[PDB]
Amino acid sequence: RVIAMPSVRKYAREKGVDIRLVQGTGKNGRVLKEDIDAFLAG
Amino acid sequence: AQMTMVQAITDALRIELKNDPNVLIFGEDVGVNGGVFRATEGLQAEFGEDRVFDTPLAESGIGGLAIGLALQGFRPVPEIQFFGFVYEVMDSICGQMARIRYRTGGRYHMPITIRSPFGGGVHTPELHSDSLEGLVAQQPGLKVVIPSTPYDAKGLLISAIRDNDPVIFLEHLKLYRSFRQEVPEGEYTIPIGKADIKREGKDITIIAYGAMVHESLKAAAELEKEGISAEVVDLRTVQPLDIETIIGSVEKTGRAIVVQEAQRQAGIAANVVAEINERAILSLEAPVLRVAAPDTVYPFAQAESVWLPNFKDVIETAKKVMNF
Amino acid sequence: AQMTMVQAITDALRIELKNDPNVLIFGEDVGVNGGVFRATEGLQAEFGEDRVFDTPLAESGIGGLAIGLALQGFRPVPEIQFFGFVYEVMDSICGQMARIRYRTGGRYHMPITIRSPFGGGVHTPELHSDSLEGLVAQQPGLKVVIPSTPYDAKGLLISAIRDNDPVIFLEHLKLYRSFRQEVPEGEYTIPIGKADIKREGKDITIIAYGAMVHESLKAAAELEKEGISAEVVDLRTVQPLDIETIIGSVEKTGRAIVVQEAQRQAGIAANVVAEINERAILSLEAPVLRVAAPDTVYPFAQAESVWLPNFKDVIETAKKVMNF
Amino acid sequence: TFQFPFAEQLEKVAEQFPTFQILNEEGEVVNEEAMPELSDEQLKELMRRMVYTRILDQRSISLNRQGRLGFYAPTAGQEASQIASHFALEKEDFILPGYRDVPQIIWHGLPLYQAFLFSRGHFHGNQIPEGVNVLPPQIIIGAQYIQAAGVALGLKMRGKKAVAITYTGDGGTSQGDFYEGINFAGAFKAPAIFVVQNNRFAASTPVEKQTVAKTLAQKAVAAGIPGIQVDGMDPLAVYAAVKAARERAINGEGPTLIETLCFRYGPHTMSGDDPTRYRSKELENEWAKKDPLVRFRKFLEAKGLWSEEEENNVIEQAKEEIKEAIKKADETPKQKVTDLISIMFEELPFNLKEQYEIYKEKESK
Amino acid sequence: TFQFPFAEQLEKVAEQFPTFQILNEEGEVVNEEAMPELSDEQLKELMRRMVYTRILDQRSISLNRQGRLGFYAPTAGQEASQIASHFALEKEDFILPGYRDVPQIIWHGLPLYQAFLFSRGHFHGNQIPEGVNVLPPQIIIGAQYIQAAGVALGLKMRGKKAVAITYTGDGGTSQGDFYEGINFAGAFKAPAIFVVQNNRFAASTPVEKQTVAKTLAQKAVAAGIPGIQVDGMDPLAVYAAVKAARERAINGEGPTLIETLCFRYGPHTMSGDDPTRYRSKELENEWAKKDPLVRFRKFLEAKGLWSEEEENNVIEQAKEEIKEAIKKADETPKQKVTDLISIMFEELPFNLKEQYEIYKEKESK
Ligand SMILES: Cc1ncc(Cc2csc(CCOP(=O)(O)OP(=O)(O)O)c2C)c(N)n1
Ligand SMILES: Cc1ncc(Cc2csc(CCOP(=O)(O)OP(=O)(O)O)c2C)c(N)n1
Ligand SMILES: [K+]
Ligand SMILES: [K+]
Ligand SMILES: [Mg+2]
Ligand SMILES: [Mg+2]
Ligand SMILES: [Mg+2]
Repeated sequence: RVIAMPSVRKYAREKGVDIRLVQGTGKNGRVLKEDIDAFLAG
Repeated sequence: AQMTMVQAITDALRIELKNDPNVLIFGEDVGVNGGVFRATEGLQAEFGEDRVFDTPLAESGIGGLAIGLALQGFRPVPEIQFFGFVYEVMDSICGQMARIRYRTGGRYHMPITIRSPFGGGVHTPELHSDSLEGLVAQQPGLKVVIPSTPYDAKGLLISAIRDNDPVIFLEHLKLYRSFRQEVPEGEYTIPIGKADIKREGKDITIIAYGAMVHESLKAAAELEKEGISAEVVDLRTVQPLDIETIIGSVEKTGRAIVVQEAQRQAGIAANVVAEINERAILSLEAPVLRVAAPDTVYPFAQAESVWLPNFKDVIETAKKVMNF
Repeated sequence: AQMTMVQAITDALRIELKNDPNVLIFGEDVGVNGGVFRATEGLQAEFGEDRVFDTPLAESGIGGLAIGLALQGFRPVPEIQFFGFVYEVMDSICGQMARIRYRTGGRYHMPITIRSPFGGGVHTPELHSDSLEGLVAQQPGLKVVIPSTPYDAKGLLISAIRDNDPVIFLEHLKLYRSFRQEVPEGEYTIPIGKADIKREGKDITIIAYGAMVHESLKAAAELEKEGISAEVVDLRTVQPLDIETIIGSVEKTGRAIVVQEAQRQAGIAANVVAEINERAILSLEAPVLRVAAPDTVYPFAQAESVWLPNFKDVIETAKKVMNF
Repeated sequence: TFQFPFAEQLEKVAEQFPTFQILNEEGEVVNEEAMPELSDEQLKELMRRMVYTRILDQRSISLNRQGRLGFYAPTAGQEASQIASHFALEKEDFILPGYRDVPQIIWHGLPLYQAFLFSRGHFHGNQIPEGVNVLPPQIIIGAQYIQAAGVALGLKMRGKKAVAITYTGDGGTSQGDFYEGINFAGAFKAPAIFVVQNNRFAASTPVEKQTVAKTLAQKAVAAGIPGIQVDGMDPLAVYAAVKAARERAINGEGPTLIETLCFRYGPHTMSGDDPTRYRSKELENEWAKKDPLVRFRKFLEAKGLWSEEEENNVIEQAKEEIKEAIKKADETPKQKVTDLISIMFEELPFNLKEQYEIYKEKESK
Repeated sequence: TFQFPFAEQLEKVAEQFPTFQILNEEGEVVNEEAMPELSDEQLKELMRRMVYTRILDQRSISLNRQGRLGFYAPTAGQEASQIASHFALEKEDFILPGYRDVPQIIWHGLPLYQAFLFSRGHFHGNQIPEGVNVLPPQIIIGAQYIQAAGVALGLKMRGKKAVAITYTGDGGTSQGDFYEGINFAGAFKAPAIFVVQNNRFAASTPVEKQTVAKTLAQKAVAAGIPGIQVDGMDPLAVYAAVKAARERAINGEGPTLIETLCFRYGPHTMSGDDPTRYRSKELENEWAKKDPLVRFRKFLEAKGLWSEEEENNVIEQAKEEIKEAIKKADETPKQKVTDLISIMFEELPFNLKEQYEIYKEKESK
């Protein structure tokens, strides 16, 4: 499935992004408030 | 057969007395009278004063008597009248029996099962309803069991009695005769340290024990009327916790709350939360919130209704996690 | 002046005995002998036998004596020779004095301060070094203080004696004379429920109490060589916790661990972890892990060094959180 | 093989604790030289309080049955033991009662309505008026004993000419705290009066099952303090024994243990189903003559100091006062969580400050 | 004003507990009536064991100062109290010792190296051989008393002609568990022998601060069981008293409390305690003439049953055995965390199964 700390998950939700379609650049594919930002981005 | 929780307990005790002649039952007013809540009624008549007997009014002596008997090959099943009186026998329990096997490197052991009622909602006098399970949950060498149904009680108690180490069996006052359930006749066992799912759910995980399991079921039933599917997990043993079952439920739902009748600074809820965070943090959609009582001494009888946590508090907390 | 922790303890007591005529010191061998660790040395000689005296050997009787004396306007400061003997006086502590103000609706109160040493590292016999702070921390109506330095010990003890409610003051055996520290002469207090920063850090929050503070500071100094900036927080009161200070540090670092000398199923680390996971779950970048002792009975003397958590365990766990 | 004289030992210690009696079942003085100096009015008020307390028990049992009271431990039969002992105390004396010793604290200054609030479970019920020297009824059997040794010591150190009196039952003598309490008071030579109310039962458990000691008063021997066994169904014997223990105490000679031999006519408690837990039908019938009110009534009537009209007036005074107290109790405002929070500490710790705010929001909406 | 005979009560009771003595300070028989039946070979053996124990103490103290032993509570001076009491027991009897009663359990079957391991702090020291009926020394004063009552009840229930015997000091008599222990055994008429070793001190605290009771043996009155005060420096007296109590207990007559009047020459423990802070020199020299070894040596010599040749042989045999025991303890493998985990439960719970793997990993290196 997917993996991200809760702060992240809640950033993605607040922002109407479905974190599940974002590519994390973290250990094991963990998505970071950094990937969501580069998504909100293009 | 349809049995109440106290009936299933009495049946379980009768099964052990019959099965194992080493099993002894003793404490304040448990013999001829059959106990304060009739949990031992008829047992002395069937097995004799040599197997089921009354003792002098002293919890510490009752604890030492159990330890001494265990050293002589017996399987002691003493009773502390109300868990609030545990303060009188904390040494025998925590400083002694919980440590015997360790203390003697296996040379001696304590196949002891301590039965004791607790829990509120019945307007009992002072120090009768207090939840002090969180104390004994902190002592290595003990297993603490808290059933919520007649079926769990019978099976768990039988397991507790057969278990060759000290087991504290906590019986909630409000659950003794609150309802009936189909309980198989004859002996059967339920593993200690194993939780079960009282209600399958997919949106939120509700962890609870004791009388809070029913409250969690009521809340879940109400949440469902709004499309909120709650999974209610009954711990059934609070030490050791069933990590595999807890984490499994939390990982599936992504949201979780822990509900206990004990004060926030007490109980075992903090331990559950800490374990969930440690093992399933990156599966959490929100923080694991706790439903617990105010950090005051257990309330004077009249104030139970407003002080004790209930299904409405579980609903409110559950929705707070859903909307986080 | 440069004082050891025991010297600070004595100074604090001396100051209270002088400034407040209602202060009384009592317990087993605290008078002419001046206590097993000399914490009460010279006090009887200076203030008299009526204020500093020995008692028969009965912890429960000692607790009941403090309760009764408090009802007569005295400010009792009893001692339990080793906190492992707390099992003999649990009712007086948790079922009584902690509940008196509540039980009497404010009519009576318990300005009692119970001193008691604990902690390992000095090869004591059984039930001498056990960490049982987790039991009393679960009892509403009590405050539990555990200093790690002479300066803290004196200030917190003075505050403890002044506080009009029960305070349990735990004194770590290993820290009594481990090192000297500058301690101000005369009366000065340190707020109860207030933690402090032992080492200001930026990468991870190390939270500890008692002897684990030195192990944390020692560990932080080594983590620096590895480019890890660790902030050490000394809780200095484990009940209640200083939420403001704990959370502020975690909001800055985003990573934390909790270190205790007590068994994993005991102590107060779980409660600390549960509070962080709830209040600052949006500032966490890694799970809050715990450094604690194995879940066995306190180790036989010779097994202390391999069983007791130390600075290397804090190193290993801190790095585990950083590399998460 | 050599034989120690243990049977002799047991017999010799028994001879040291004979039953102290002043009035027999017929109200006749059987011990004239132990007779306490009480005036006619004092004698009249003692009887007034015993009759009052008897009515208090009837009404308490009834109200509890009507759900208008909560936890209640019947007292009928122990009037001499409970009331005549308290009648020997002074305002400055401090009482540490058990759960069944409510009548004592009421006569010592605790308003009746507050005693009813204790039964129901309301914090206000335990808010003893200032200046009244009592603790709320202790449920932890034995705890009042070690606390008593502490209170008595406090009085001693203050230089007060007062005593700490405490009560427990036959069953409670088996507790460690019972022993520790009387041993501490002895070691500190403290002004404490330890009273043991022996009715032969500790709920369902007969006294022979508590200990093999033939008397409970002899337990004072282990503490090195004097012990007295008295006819607990005799107001004069009880009063004289407590008076004698008070004088000894206020003179700095230490504590005393008093075993009162009595019998209760009611159930153990009103907590179900105790009120019908048994009960023995014939064992009670011969204790109907031993009733403290019966012998003390005859004793006063033969002295032309009592009459059935005077007794009826007391009963009417009790009933009226009992209704206004139960009524005053109903009017007391319900408990809020914030109330319970506010009484935990002088200064609330961080956790309670938060929760206080949480529960204040819930109590305002 | 009427007065109760409190003084007469206290005197008459204490009078029922006169010091029991067989051999005086000079080795002279003062009570041939109570002389225990002991063959010349048994008399020798008892002396050998008392001499052996003296050397053990001397050797243990030395070793502790060398850092070879850990926790040690000196025994010198209590040889009669500890050894002669044990000399009256049988293999089947169960001993529940305190921290200072290591000699009793040694002679009952605990190998000397395991006794030293207990001192150091190794779990194996407590791994008592099967069939040896003892528990490791109890650190919680009083705990052994309530456990002893249970053990005695167990023996009684299985119909075994054996007794449970336990030991505590003067200080321990103030504990609640001490009183609950003797009371429970009395209530259940259990075969238990309760020994109170009154060496006058509870650490720094003189026995007068513990209680005002004239004797400690009289504390049995509280439990309704027989009590005996004996000269704790007299081997024959201690033996005789315990043998009688054993005979009485196996015959199903219940428990007995025995107070031995003894004295220890060493410090309370071997860590910090300094005797010169609470006791006099003109008090230590007195009990030196009362030394159990002295009077018994003269007694045996007058019979031509003892000599300095035999005594020196026992002394050297003791040293050689201490030598091998300390060596065997040093050779005991060190404890691993996995060892302590494995001995926690029969079948480990989840939390321990995990931790077991963690430390099993760490121990591999
Ligand atoms: C430490 C503790 N353990 C058990 C109990 C439970 C109990 C409440 S009442 C009672 C019987 C007491 O009989 P006693 O003869 O002592 O007193 P009396 O009622 O006047 O006949 C018990 C065992 C309590 N309250 N505390
Ligand atoms: C429940 C508890 N509280 C305090 C202590 C601490 C202690 C260990 S030894 C001792 C003095 C006891 O002297 P006693 O005369 O009883 O025995 P003896 O040493 O042979 O002279 C104390 C106070 C322990 N171990 N347990
Ligand atoms: K068990
Ligand atoms: K305080
Ligand atoms: Mg106790
Ligand atoms: Mg009774
Ligand atoms: Mg001693």
